[PDB]
Amino acid sequence: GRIELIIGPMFAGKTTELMRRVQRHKHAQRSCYIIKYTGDTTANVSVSNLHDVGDEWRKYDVIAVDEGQFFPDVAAFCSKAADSGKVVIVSALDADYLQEPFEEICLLVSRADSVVKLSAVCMECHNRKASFTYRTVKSDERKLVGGSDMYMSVCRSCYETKRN
Amino acid sequence: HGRIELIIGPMFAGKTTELMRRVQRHKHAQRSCYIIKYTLTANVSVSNLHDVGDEWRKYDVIAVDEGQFFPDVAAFCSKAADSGKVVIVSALDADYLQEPFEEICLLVSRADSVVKLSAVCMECHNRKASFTYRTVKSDERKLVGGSDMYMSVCRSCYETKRNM
Amino acid sequence: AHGRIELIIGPMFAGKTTELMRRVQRHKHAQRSCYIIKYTANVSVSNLHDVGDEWRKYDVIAVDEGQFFPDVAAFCSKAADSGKVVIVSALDADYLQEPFEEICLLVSRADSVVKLSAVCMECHNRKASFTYRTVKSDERKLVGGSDMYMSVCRSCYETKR
Amino acid sequence: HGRIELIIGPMFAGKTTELMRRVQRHKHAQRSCYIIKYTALTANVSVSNLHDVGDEWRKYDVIAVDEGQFFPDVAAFCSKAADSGKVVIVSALDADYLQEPFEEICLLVSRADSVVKLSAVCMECHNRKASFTYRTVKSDERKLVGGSDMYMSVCRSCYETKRNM
Ligand SMILES: CC1CN([C@H]2C[C@H](O)[C@@H](COP(=O)(O)O)O2)C(=O)NC1=O
Ligand SMILES: CC1CN([C@H]2C[C@H](O)[C@@H](COP(=O)(O)O)O2)C(=O)NC1=O
Ligand SMILES: CC1CN([C@H]2C[C@H](O)[C@@H](COP(=O)(O)O)O2)C(=O)NC1=O
Ligand SMILES: CC1CN([C@H]2C[C@H](O)[C@@H](COP(=O)(O)O)O2)C(=O)NC1=O
Ligand SMILES: [Zn+2]
Ligand SMILES: [Zn+2]
Ligand SMILES: [Zn+2]
Ligand SMILES: [Zn+2]
Repeated sequence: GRIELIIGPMFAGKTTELMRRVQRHKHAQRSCYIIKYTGDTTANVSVSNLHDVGDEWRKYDVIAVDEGQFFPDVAAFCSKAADSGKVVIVSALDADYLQEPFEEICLLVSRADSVVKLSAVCMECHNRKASFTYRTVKSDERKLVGGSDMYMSVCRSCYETKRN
Repeated sequence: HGRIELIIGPMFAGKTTELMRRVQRHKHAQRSCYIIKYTLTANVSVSNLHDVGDEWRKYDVIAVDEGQFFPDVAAFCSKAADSGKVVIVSALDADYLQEPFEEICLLVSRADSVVKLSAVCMECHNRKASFTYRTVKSDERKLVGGSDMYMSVCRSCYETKRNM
Repeated sequence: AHGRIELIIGPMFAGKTTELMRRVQRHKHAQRSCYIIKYTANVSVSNLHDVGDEWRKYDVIAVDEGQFFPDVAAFCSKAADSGKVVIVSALDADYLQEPFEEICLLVSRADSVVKLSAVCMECHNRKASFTYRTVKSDERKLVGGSDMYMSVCRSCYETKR
Repeated sequence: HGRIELIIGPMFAGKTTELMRRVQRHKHAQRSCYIIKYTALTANVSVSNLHDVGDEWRKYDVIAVDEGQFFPDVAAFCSKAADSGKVVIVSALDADYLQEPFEEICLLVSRADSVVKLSAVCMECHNRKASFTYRTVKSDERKLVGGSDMYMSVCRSCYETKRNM
């Protein structure tokens, strides 16, 4: 596509997939510009929103955005870039720890040529595919950067049990 | 082992065909399927999913066609999947203005599986199409019809056909 | 991911033919011409040589039940080299879990390969990637449906052996 | 609940990346993974054929085989492992530089629960998906280990044009 979107819960390998795709384009001598979030820990810039990238991205064939849920203007950015002929690849969570959608990523679903939702493996039961991220630490902050020390991926029934 | 599977994409992408392909697979394994449309294999047409009542509980698989028309689809699918049903939904992710059907987006975040199909561009005939363009003048977001009122188009065709 | 040769495989009752048709319908809707070949536009033949050159007038060529045609790889390659979108639905494996060599060859020549699954008709609980023959017969080709075959998961296939 | 998953496609399609993506998923769920290359615990081994791995693989939940086309006995190995309840994941070329199949990988297709054929991007025209590997050095050895110094991935028409010479 022109906008390709990779979603799924944490630990599903979304970033790995993003990089797999970028690497394919790099082997064909296509120029890739990789955008990461400031906060999150193959890169080009780290920013807190996509406005701050300015116009540098126009010099490249492929634009990759990692952790798309953190950028509040991601839909507009991707559309602008794709209209300028760029292949835009975005990796992002579709859902927060409360199973509520990141509205901006949803909007991207509707504008995307390609949408792939990856799965993880349930870290609780170890037996099923996992489509949900459960927060293991008490915090009401929606944006809380961290890894397996603060989150685990779970299947539907594990998510319910743990919520109780 | 309930689950939610979601099939999205623009019109003429064969979403309904895919829904039926999946249902047929379960039917061959003697699993009971209940098919809901917007007005054992059981069939019913309703205007909202509340109106289906509890009949669906007697079945292994629940299929919902044209999910964008049901305003309570997310809740329904979650209830059914929590009761152990395999729930399969076919739906438009985007309206004719490229805006998301908010309820289907919510379903993306709750789904075990998400597949976004493409159509073929009906304007240029040369590219994959991820968008639906309305060919008749009307501002009603809900307007039931086929190729007499809509065509599927690629990204650039959608832009050019919008400007004229 | 589509292409010039697209291949759809999997066991019986996986909906391969349905998927083939889904893809054909997409093209038809974009006013592309489609020629549909079945085993003994539309035509039924016993091998693809017998179709002659009629296929050249069409944008898309669809072959259903590809495992039955002994020359399918060559046909698909000729057609795809002539600019056709070639879509083939076929069993990858026979009832003894042995490959249909001509397909497995196509795999290597295909732009796109999708292996569909069925639902296990024995345990009713798991995805099925194998076809088990339920009637006694040693003919590798034996045309029929759920009266002669069922699709099964790996462990059911073993146990039923 | 053993299974065989097969990842195929031409060179530079990210097959090995995908293999590792899948392994990493299992690792995060504390499943043990044993990774076999050609010559929660993750074990690694390099061998020239799969007989040489012996029985160590039985201690693990997931078995991953990279570069499957190099192992002449891969089908039998995967089937044995999957029958013992292992999740077996294989990354391999389906086709050689002459577009001929690796027969053993084809056999695996027929035994696999899952088959995914990845594509690369055409390194010649830069404009299309690539499903074929073209060898850029003169050699008749079917096995010739190397990277972009000896191979490029190409689309169908580029493969044809390049072959004409
Ligand atoms: C589930 C999460 C995750 N996160 C964070 C944790 C990680 O830093 C990041 C997920 O990275 P990933 O897309 O899995 O490579 O987002 C939230 O801020 N809110 C949530 O509700
Ligand atoms: C693009 C559309 C389509 N529709 C309607 C027309 C069709 O009856 C139906 C699409 O059927 P489908 O989901 O493609 O099997 O949705 C809308 O109401 N609003 C839109 O914006
Ligand atoms: C499993 C089979 C099935 N068949 C036949 C039975 C059906 O006529 C056909 C099924 O193809 P389909 O799955 O519909 O595309 O193939 C064989 O000839 N040999 C086998 O080993
Ligand atoms: C196309 C090839 C490639 N090769 C080699 C080059 C690499 O070492 C390896 C492929 O790596 P890959 O499966 O992409 O991780 O196989 C052959 O020996 N013969 C062929 O015909
Ligand atoms: Zn679980
Ligand atoms: Zn177009
Ligand atoms: Zn079974
Ligand atoms: Zn090319």
